[PDB]
Amino acid sequence: RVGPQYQAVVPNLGMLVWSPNQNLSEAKLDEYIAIAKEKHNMEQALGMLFWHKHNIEKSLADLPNSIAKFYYSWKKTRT
Amino acid sequence: KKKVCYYYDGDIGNYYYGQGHPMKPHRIRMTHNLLLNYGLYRKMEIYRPHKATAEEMTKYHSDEYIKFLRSIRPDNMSEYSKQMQRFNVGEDCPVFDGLFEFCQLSTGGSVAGAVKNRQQTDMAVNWAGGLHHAKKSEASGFCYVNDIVLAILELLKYHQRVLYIDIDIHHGDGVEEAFYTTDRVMTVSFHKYGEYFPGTGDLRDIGAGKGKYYAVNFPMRDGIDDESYGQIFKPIISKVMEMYQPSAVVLQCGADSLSGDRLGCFNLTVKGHAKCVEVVKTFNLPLLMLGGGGYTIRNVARCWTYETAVALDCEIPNELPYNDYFEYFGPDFKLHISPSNMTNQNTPEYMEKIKQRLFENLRMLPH
Amino acid sequence: DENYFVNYTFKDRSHSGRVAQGIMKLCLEEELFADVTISVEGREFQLHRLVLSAQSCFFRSMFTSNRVIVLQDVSESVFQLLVDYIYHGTVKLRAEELQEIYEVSDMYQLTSLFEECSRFLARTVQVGNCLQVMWLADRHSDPELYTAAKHCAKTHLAQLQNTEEFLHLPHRLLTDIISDGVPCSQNPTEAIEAWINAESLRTSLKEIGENVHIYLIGKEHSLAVSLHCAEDDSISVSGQNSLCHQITAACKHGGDLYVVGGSIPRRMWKCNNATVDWEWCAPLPRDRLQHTLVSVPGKDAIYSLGGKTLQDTLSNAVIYYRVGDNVWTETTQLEVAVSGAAGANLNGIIYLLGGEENDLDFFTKPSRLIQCFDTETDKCHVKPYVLPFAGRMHAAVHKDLVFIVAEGDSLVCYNPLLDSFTRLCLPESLWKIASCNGSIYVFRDRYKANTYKLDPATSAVTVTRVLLTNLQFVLA
Amino acid sequence: MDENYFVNYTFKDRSHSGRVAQGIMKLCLEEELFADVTISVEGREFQLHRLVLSAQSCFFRSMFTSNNRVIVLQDVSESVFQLLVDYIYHGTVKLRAEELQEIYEVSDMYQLTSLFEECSRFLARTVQVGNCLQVMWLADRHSDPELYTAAKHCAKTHLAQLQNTEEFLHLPHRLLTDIISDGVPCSQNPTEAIEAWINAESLRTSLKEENVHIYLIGKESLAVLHCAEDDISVQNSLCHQITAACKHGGDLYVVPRRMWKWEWCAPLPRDRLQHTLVSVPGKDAIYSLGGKTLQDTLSNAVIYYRVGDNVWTETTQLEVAVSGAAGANLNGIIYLLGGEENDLDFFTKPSRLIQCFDTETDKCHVKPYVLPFAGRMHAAVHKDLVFIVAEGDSLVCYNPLLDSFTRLCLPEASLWKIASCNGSIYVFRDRYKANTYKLDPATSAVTVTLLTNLQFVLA
Ligand SMILES: Cn1nnc(-c2ccc3c(c2)[nH]c2nc(Cc4ccccc4)nc(N[C@H]4CC[C@H](N)CC4)c23)n1
Ligand SMILES: [Zn+2]
Repeated sequence: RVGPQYQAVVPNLGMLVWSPNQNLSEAKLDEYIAIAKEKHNMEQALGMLFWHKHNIEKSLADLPNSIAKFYYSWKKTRT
Repeated sequence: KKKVCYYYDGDIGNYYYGQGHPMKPHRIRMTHNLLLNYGLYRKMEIYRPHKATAEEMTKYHSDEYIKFLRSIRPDNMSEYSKQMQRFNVGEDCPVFDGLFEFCQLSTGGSVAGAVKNRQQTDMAVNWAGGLHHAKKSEASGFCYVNDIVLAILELLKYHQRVLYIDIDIHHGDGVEEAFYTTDRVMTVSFHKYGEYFPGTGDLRDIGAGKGKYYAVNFPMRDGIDDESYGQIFKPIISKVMEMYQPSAVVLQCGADSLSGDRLGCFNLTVKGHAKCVEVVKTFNLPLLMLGGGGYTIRNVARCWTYETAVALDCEIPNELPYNDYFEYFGPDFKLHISPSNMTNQNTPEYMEKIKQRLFENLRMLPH
Repeated sequence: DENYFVNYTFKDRSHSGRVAQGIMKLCLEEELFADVTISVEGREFQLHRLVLSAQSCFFRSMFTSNRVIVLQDVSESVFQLLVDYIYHGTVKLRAEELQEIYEVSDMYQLTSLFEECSRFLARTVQVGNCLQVMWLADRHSDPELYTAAKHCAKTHLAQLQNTEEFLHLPHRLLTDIISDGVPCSQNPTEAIEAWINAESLRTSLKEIGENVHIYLIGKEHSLAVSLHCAEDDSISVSGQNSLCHQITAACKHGGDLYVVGGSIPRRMWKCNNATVDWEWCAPLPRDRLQHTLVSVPGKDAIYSLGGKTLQDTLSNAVIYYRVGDNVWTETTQLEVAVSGAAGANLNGIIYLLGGEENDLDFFTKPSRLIQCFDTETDKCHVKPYVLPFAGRMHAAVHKDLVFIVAEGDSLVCYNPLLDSFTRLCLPESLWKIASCNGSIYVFRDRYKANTYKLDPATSAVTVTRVLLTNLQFVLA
Repeated sequence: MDENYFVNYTFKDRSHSGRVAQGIMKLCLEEELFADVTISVEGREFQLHRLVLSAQSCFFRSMFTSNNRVIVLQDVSESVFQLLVDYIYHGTVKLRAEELQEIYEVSDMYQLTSLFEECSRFLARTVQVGNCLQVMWLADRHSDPELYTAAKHCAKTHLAQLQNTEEFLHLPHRLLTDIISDGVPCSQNPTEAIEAWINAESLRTSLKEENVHIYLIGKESLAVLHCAEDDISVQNSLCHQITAACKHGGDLYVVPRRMWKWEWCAPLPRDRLQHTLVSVPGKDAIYSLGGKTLQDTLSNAVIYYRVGDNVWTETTQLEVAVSGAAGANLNGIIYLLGGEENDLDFFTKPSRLIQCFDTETDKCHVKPYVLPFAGRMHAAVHKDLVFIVAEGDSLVCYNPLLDSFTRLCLPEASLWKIASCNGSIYVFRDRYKANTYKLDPATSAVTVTLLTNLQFVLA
């Protein structure tokens, strides 16, 4: 169909959850993530590190500080 | 060397389409989960999409349709009885809780990726979107809001020429119909034709009016292998780029083309599928990657993760990482998949004739 | 044929017919040029050497080897009808004298009447005379009749064990009967033990095992009940599996039930009747509905034919699915597109009947055409003749023929080889039919008597007796 | 019916006719048995069979019943009788122009209607002006309306040279009246031929009396022939594009829905290109078949065109859609040859198929036989058969009654353009650069007899 109304009429406000850190080393970041997981998820640790302006030491110091997953868990268990 | 911006909402896989519906949104989360366990998430910029407003979303769709989508609820369905029979909602597009919220979440990432047109990034990967069937008058297929059209329109604000490459098995008639008349957007779709779901894309149809020799459609038959797919895709995309010179390319990577798909008749591997991304990344142009048709979640997650990895220009081992969804993965537990031996009806003469016809059509494009 | 205007060869297509019409109108209407007198049981007949030699190779040898030829084995009536068949080409076979005409045609090397009589014997084989017809086929070395009789023996040995002829049977025939089939439900061990009153039979006895042969998909939470025709003219129930989906097309291949349906119907499910765990098959690669599914055990395939598209356009597409390879592959397209046409498999040939043919004025008229597709050569063609009724109908292959039941109480018995029908009236709504064991079962569309058991002989229908309000599919 | 296949039914053997025919063919000529009769013809002895001889011929049956020894005929040649016996037994005989009148007379005397009509058609297709009167007398003596009409047509169109031929002078008035009944053209001077006679008033009264029969559309546009004298003579221009054209009794109709004759006619009810057009006079209508739709898709529609009433009427659709085929008209049956057929569901391929359309019963069918060469072809109906030519310089002849083709060589000299005139066949070449040729089908000899382009030729 030609769709004269259907045809398009031709003429960021985004929350940065995580960003890469050039200064931080990949091995250091992996070790920090593993330590956080052992002591206190990977996404949560990455967000905590990002909130600290990419400070591994500060993040480690502050580390101890119908409806919407639940349905998919039952399917995974049944598998 | 390329700034990759990844868009994904945490609570986007909680929009189940009801029992028995092939469209599983949670597959997107699955992909994200793998991106967390493979380790590529650190290298990519992760953003949180914002719910697009109805006024911003209705830039393409009619106001009445947007109001209908907003007002539709599973409980308030008896009153909305004559509205569902004219908007193709209820049978092909099931009504589930938070439909408008899911539409906003899908549209937000696609719009934000296109917005960041600002020359602030190089690649924008949003697996939440990719809906290419929502027509202006009413919804179609499994889509409700055509976020691809909105993203293309947003890109049209700054960029002059926009190329939309679709590799999903379905034709994506919505995108072609949206930009059928206008010559600002050139859409090239490699789809399956012949008593299939779209039934619209064909070699004999091109954009009407000023869109002549723009809407390039490539009919295919079932069981096309990866080697022929690449040997067809590369020359036609090279000719299109040489003759059209798009400012930006909106690459949509549907997951139906993979082998073993529930609603797909093609026979392709992960490399055969995501070699088009490798080919298009060599043109050194701003690029947008979107999701789309995917119904084999195990294969969809692997394909999307491999596509994101090749967008990052990195390499990952075939051994899948021990993710939360590692349970229902295949007994090999490997990333790549071996194509199943299926007869290929795409004879070389047929593909050669179609390629020659499309080259002749592109030769008539003004330059 | 170098030049039509100078010299060329002329071929008359009707010549073969012209000679054919010149014999019956002469050698029978007004007996002339009669050179031979043949007497059978003191009955003289005036026959010509040329026609008999041309038709039969047995009389030609006698002629070339003579006042009157005298025969003893052939009676007067059988000889008269055989002579009428030889001179005219048409004869009315009767079951009362079928054995005599069969053996005479076998002796006289008349292959055309020998093959037809062999198929007649294989069509009307019953448990009462299965052993006798098996022995007759063994004497005359008839493969098809012998294997049909062996099938009947292996499927009814349970009652044949006390038929007074099983005991007085040669060891070779017993070994051949026990070679295959003979499900354990018939208790072959007792029959083998009683046969002696003994090593080859014991070491060669394969038990196939009884399997469900009737499936009823109904109740619209749709239910898929199973039936097992056992005892004598009785039906039992041995399964109430429910897929809890919307099945829109199904086909029975072997002892497994394959169904297609659900929301956005493209998937496929399989039930082996031994468990409630459905197996997943390759999804249908086409978006079609009202497409017929036919199971071909000879190629071990499932053919989906016809069906409408999402654009309200008929599709003449044929796709076969391999049971082993689990792959769908396209094949030769149909001559004319149909939707809802009844599909029946017969010795590897698929017959599509009726449906909804595309009318000239963009409509779907009720079709009556018969189109046959040959699986071996992958070719299809439309039969010149048409069915008496047009519309939706259910077709079931029994023996060597097809029973078709349409709207109303009409029941034809179309035979593909003879290109002829046979009208039959059901007792006084679209009925459905199935072929279980060696009889025909008829189920009404809606019941609130429901099952009628009938056989083609004597056109006798008897009421026979889980309950399903709706019966949308029946598979045999 | 009322016959249960499991109880009682009648079996019909469709191979009985073939069986008996093969038995007669094999057990009589290859090995002679049960002859029981001898036939003497000019000393030659034949061991025939009374049953076979009297089967398809009542002449022998009429005399065999009405009174066994040797029988001698009166006027039958040995070779003629041998070939007659072969035709009676084998069913396939090789007809030759040498013994053509004798076999025709014998088959007329004998009871062989198929051979009689075959010889009648043979005489009709081989009639010449020199021996036209002999064929006319032969047809008049026997019962053969078709040969009589063919001889009348041959004599009427060549009555100019029949004024003094030593046969027209001695021709009886009974045949002369029938010959002059037809519309002999005034260009042949019928008055002088009638006045020649033997050297009355009713014969002079029954003297009802040339028109252009060849039209060439070329130059991309000019539409220009009259075959006169012995073995052509000549400029209307329309300057209009033409996708199809036809000739209906000297009316050059040219076709998109515009119609011209330069007289406007009723518009086409459908827009098609490269559609075959024929002028079947049996139903007095012009038929359009095949073609390509405006949407670059092959068409499958057929529409009538009555000359008396310009009402284009639809009819039954063709089984197979073709475009650019060759259309031939023969006794009310339309033959579509070759063309462009659908391939790969998206393109067109050369096709060599025969589409037979019965206008009287409004039916369509496809013949199993295929043309020797596919592609674009041009066909012309000379005399109860169709000559087809195309690029390659290899002419073919197809007789619809028989299941056979005949190849013929052509000068190498561009797609050819064949015609069909009353005199002989004319073949043209698209590239002028060759020129007009005339070929005799019997001798296969072509002799030579301005538009740069020749896109359409109509005869
Ligand atoms: C991107 N994408 N992925 N999957 C699909 C998709 C979406 C929908 C369908 C589909 C595939 N296959 C289908 N087959 C049938 C069966 C059928 C065939 C021929 C004639 C009649 C029925 N009906 C379908 N829907 C109807 C549409 C009209 C409405 N009134 C009721 C539901 C669909 N799109
Ligand atoms: Zn899709």
